[PDB]
Amino acid sequence: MNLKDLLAHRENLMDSAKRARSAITDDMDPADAAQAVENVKSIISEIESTDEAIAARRGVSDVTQKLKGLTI
Repeated sequence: MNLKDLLAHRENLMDSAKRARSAITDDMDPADAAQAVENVKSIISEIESTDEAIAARRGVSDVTQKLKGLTI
């Protein structure tokens, strides 16, 4: 995917991590609550990793454009 897609993707992950943690109300069963927390930690792990993809994409064109400008 391209940058615009990566940003939408990141925001979807953040959105779904939030619907997921909202669902963990303290009237839920301990077993389910523990599983649900496991699922949120996993989605957040993917958010972090997408953040890196975004940083890499932004950085690479920042860098290329600067290399170019330092040539000679």
